[PDB]
Amino acid sequence: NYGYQPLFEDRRPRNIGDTLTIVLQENVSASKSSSANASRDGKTSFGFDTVPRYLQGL
Amino acid sequence: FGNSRADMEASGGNSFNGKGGANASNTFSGTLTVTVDQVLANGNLHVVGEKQIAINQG
Repeated sequence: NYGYQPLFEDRRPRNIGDTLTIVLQENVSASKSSSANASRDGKTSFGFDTVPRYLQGL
Repeated sequence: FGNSRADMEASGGNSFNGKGGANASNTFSGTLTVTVDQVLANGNLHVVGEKQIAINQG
């Protein structure tokens, strides 16, 4: 005797020793990315090509 | 600032790239007739079977 068995219920595992089908379908995907930047450019100039007389000493 | 007392220039770099992976697969296709050698307490059947084929040189 295997005990009471439901008639219309779907066949499910209920006790120790019962079998069950596992459909292994795994799809995992993780990603991450980052960046940082900094820039600085500086140019400066001053030139006196021709200096008038009253400015010579300066 | 004379005599290049404050003139300076530096550079630096650091790089790293690691990666890895693995994969496995297996396929099997055929048909084999086995025999029941045990009936369990819930009615499930233990089955064992063997097919031996010799073709020419093995």
